[PDB]
Amino acid sequence: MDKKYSIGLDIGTNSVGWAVITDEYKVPSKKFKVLGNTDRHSIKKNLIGALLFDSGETAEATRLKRTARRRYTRRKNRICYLQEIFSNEMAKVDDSFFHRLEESFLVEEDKKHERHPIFGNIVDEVAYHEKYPTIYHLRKKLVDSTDKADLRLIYLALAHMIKFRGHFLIEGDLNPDNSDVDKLFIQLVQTYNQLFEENPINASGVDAKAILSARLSKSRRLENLIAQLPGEKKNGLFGNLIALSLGLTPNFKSNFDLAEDAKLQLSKDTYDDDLDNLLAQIGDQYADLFLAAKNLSDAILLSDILRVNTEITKAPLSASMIKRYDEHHQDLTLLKALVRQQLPEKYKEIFFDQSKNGYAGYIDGGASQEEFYKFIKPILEKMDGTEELLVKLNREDLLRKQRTFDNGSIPHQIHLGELHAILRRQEDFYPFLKDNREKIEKILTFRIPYYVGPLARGNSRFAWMTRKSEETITPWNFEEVVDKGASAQSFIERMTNFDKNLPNEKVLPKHSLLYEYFTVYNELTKVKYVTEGMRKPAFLSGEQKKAIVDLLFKTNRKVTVKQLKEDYFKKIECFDSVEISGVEDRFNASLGTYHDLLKIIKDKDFLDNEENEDILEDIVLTLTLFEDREMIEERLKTYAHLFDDKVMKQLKRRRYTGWGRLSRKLINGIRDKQSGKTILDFLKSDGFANRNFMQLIHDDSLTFKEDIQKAQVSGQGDSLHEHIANLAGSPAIKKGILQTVKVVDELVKVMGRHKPENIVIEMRQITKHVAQILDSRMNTKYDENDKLIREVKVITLKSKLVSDFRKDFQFYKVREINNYHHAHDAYLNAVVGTALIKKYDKGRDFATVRKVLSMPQVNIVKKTEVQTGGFSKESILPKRNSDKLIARKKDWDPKKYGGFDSPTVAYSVLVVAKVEKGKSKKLKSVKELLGITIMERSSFEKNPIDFLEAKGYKEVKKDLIIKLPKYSLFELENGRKRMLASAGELQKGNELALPSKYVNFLYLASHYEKLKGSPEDNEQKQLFVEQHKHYLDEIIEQISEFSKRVILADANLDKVLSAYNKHRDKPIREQAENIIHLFTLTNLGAPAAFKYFDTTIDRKRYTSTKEVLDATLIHQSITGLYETRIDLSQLGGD
DNA sequence: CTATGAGTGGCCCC
DNA sequence: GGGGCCACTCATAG
RNA sequence: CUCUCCACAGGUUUUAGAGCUAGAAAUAGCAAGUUAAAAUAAGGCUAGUCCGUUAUCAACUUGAAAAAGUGGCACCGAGUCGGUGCU
Repeated sequence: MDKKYSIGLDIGTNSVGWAVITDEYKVPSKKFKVLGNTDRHSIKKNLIGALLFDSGETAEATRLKRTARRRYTRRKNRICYLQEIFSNEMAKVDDSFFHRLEESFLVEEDKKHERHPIFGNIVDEVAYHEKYPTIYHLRKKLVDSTDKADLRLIYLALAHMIKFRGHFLIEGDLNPDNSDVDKLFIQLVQTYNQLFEENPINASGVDAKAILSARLSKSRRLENLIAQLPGEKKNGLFGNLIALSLGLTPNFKSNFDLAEDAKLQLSKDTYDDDLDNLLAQIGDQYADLFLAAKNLSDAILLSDILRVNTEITKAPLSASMIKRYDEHHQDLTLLKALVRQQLPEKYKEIFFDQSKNGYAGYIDGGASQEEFYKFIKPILEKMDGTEELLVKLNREDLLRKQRTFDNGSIPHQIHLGELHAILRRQEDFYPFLKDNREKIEKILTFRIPYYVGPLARGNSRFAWMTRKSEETITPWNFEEVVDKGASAQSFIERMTNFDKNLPNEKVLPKHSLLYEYFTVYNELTKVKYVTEGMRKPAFLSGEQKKAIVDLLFKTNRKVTVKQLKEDYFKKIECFDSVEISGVEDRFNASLGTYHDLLKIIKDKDFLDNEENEDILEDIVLTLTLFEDREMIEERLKTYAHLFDDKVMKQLKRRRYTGWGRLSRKLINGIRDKQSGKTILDFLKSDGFANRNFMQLIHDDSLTFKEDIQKAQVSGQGDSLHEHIANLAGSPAIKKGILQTVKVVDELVKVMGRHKPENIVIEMRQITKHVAQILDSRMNTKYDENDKLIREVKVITLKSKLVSDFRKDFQFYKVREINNYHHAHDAYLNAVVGTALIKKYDKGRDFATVRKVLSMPQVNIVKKTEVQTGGFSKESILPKRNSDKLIARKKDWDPKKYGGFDSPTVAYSVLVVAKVEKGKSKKLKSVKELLGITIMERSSFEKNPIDFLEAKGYKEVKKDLIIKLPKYSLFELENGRKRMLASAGELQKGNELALPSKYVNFLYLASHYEKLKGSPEDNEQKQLFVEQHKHYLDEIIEQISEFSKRVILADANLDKVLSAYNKHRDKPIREQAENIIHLFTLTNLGAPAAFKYFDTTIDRKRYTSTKEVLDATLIHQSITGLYETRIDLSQLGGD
């Protein structure tokens, strides 16, 4: 008989539960054949289990690393270009100079030339370092001196500028006009006034440059600037913005009434993510305010760095850094004198001990500036004459280096100016500098446009550039080889996000005019008004909505309910008293783009004319797509006949960011067949119905739902490769879905290839997508009428049903005991789903469920994965006399140069061969696990025998090489199991099966004061907990027995037992909350540390893999029902 | 008598 | 989080 | 929610920046310290101002791979599954 059955599933991010049940909710048990060379021919297993795997990773880290690699390659290429230019003239001076520069890294033994790179003789090196203690002294010398200079020094300065050319955020020629502190402060005030028109700040008469750039501490400058603004507080939003500009860490919680703390700091690398999180909670209308704050911060940092402005010169940065060097020298001398005079004992700890956070650790060690200031602050306060030193420490200017993290704000125009000054002064003596000045300036300033991408000949999957010819792309002929227009067109066709509602179309910009109209009309659709004499609230009519928009939304950036009441209902419709529902204080929608374009173009008729909609949409799209001003001008050049020069100039400067959620074809592209109206047309006026956006797409009376269903293409989703990205979700859930489909395939295989009646899936639109994926792969029958035959029905259930089922019928869930709960959730999902389907014998069902939940044999499978990723840790360690350091190059011996350490093992291979041991070089047969690291994987797979022979293994048996990826399972005596974490470490592999009564007791005792139910039920549960306190002893006894049997952690187990007796009088709730922590000792996976009351139990690591070389290797399928057991003790025998 | 492997504790991770 | 590595002490064993 | 591009500032590593005096040496005292070069996943051939950390992967047979194929059923029970019966 064909047993009708269903497959229940519980898809997660790290686990994929699965279970097979019959019509009676019983999980069948079948006897499975076991292959391999062991005596166990057959094993009986229950058809229930769970699959565990590592979480999926997103491509963010790989993308960052790839971008970094490209940056490094292109910087190397710039230096190569400069050396190519200088190559001809350098040979006449010192031909080996470029070789000596390249070989500076090597030790004296590996150097082919003289060890001094610049001049090659020690006298000239000493003279150079005495005359130019830093590179900035040389830079100032070249900028200022008219005398003929040495060509090597010119190359050094030019290469130092080109290699560290600074940021590109400031756009266009010039710089001092954009760098005004006053200008950006005025812009910030204007932005704040625009966002907070009700509370304008009068910034007139405020000398922002004098206050913000003065030599005071950050808090003092903040307070001084606030004091000049009447009515303002240092705790206000503007005060917090100024503090953020000055480099402090203000809290925005009070200014936005947020639940959690909102602290931002521009110096932190995570500023972008925190700002995105803050904007997602406060709204994206404040992005311009934070951009203005960042710009003001950059201006402040530049004014702090380029202190020297009075003296007439053309290299301000060089003079500023020389000034910092002089200040550091003076303060160091003063500090040495004072410390020697007053604290002779601490002189060594400050100036000699590199392990401390003193000056010695600040310079020769790894101490940063913050740690150095922390270490030096208390010492100065204990000494006399340190007033000025304390002031500088409060200013963060004491003993300050030149190459610090502050230099991230210096524009590339300053470096370009210094480069131009050098090239102008020194070209009189060296003709090739004069002939190549433009080339060097281009090499410094040329930046590959972000819309051209990698410059590949097709052999890169990331490239979209189109080539006019086949010449090599250099900074000087980029424009002649690359077609910038075609590249931009390809970049638009590739980048733009596809709409989710209509997959083929492209979403509109978030600031698009049509999008703003759509939002305004959607919000106005559900507005109700109540006037005197009206029995029920009424919706706004189409003419009413149009009048409201024209009178308020086209005149005010933000419109509130009170404004509507006093401006439209009263002034226009003569309603003295009106009540409005659906909007509390203000409308979220706003015609911000409309107001900006009215400010720029200054033609309201042009904006309100529907004939001009396409032009405005294209202008907004062009502004949102691109950032380079050349493209912005080029694309807008088609509209030059419609606007004057000033309007076009103002349009060129306006920029937009972000994309919306809906496409133009969805809103105003598709039309209802019966009426011809779009979604926007119905939003403007729908008569008495007044349907909103969601209603329009779901109303069966309109063709919108049919068109959405037709345009959207039901695809394979996951389980078809290169088509998974078509689905929408995190990569981890995609991995879970793929594993789920594989599990379903193997389960159908096991049960005699009869497809299940039902497939209950549990994890919303992603669940539905999974549903049609499994439906498509399940049903393969087409009738003559083309209707699908529903042999398999996929049902999706909410987790709340299962939660109520657990809490109501005492099938309590405790996560910490073991990983059995995944399979149990899957089984309960299946039971509930089948019950509801049968709707559309309580005692027997309850007994069956309780019996199934108490089964100790559950097929937990840990998915074996061949590790990939970084070769080793990214820290470069100092040289050591150790053989575990990895060379960074082929010819860089780690004993001399240091290098990477801690490589990651891809997989281990069992090696049966003979190795020479001892000084006698005697051949001895050995059998061990050898770890094949990720770096060596390709070489191993290319020729395993040669790779093993290179490691000293001789007489290698090729047939006995066994591939053992991570989490390979070995079975040892008394059922003890260990999973291979790496070639030199193991993991726990056994699962504790507590009886259900202990699980219920622990669940009730842990939530003793947190039960959610009727008071009588809570009293009953408390009484039950108090009655069965002796279960604590039984739980401890079972933990001890299981540990002694399979864990073998005698020391830690004794510690736990001793601590248990110590706190036996503790409250029962605390005892349960602490015992639940004890199961970290027995949980599957890597050992972990845990706290039992006040006692911390350190983790027990299994650092020996010799014990598994004589155990039973188990190859488990994805479900674990099919397995092949290999007894390694029979391999390698004599 | 000294060279070799075996476990335990602690530090470390752009 | 969890695997790698080093220093110290212990067992081994020619 | 996901994917992609262009740049910046650091940081680490080795070398260069002549250490002096008293002392046979161990060592003690003193002087100095702020910068630069090179590398930043080993490398690869398709030789590009390209690619190299995402995704996928139990065992056996066919293959280069994609990919395909390989493992009887019913009942009574449960400490990681056991027993009984038919084929």
